Amino acid sequence: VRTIKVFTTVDNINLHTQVVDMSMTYGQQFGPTYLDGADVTKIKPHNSHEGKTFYVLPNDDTLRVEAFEYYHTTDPSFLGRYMSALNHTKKWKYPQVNGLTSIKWADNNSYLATALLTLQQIELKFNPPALQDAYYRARAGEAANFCALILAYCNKTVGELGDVRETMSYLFQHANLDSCKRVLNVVCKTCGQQQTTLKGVEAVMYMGTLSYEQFKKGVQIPCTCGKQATKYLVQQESPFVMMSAPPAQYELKHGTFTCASEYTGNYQCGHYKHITSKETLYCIDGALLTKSSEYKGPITDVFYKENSYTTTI
Ligand SMILES: [Cl-]
Ligand SMILES: [Zn+2]
Repeated sequence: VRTIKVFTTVDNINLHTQVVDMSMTYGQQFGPTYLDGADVTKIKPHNSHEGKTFYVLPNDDTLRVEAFEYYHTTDPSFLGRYMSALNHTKKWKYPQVNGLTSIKWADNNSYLATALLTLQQIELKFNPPALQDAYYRARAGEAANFCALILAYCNKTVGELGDVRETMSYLFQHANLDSCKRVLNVVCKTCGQQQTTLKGVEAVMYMGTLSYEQFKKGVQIPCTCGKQATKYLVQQESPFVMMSAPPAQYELKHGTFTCASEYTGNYQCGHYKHITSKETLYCIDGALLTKSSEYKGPITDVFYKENSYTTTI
């Protein structure tokens, strides 16, 4: 009977001393077992494993609490999905493009590249320590844990088509957006005026128009009575807003916005590019960089900087 000492963990901070029998698999001893994303469930302990840290599933009460405190989930499959993703994302390249961490194209990750690029241009603090820790490493160029977490939080596998608006929506649920406030006003000529106050995630996202200006002036929407009503922004308190719409030809003017997502293709299949406004317009497509004075393209998402807005109307 040969034994080695290893450490189990769910958070890669708190370690649990285990003595493993080298005659049985990790699976027979701990259940599903991963070594930096690699599934070692059906492998037997090698000598070179002595003193290494394995991720295991939260199989007792201490690990359930460690896992919850670090990731803010009790989804039974979360760590499996994280590990499975990490195994791929640690193989991706993360070049610095114009001082932002991007991702070299692989495994249909264009929506993640534009998400990662967007997150480095907006004021956002994550609540789950997993996201805080991984984001800090992502800003510095080691984005593999962050990208695998986005996949695990969003319940996406590597290779699956993602939507940038849906992805941002999940990440925003795990961000401190409690100070964010939006007041809308809906004028129908029959039904009269109706104010609505939105907080948190619903205060920074809108689907229907790409234009922050048009949202301030009013957009037409159908009222329950059947008339077109005008919905306009009365008050905005957020460090950013995100305007989203189905992809349409739209002209981005330098200095009028922070960054945007371009989508070419259809519902089922397509590609994202990222446009950022700096000294001029840069298009980032994974590792690729071009610039222009003006940009026209099928835009789906535009991010604007904000502090406080109050309507004059
Ligand atoms: Cl742990
Ligand atoms: Zn009405």
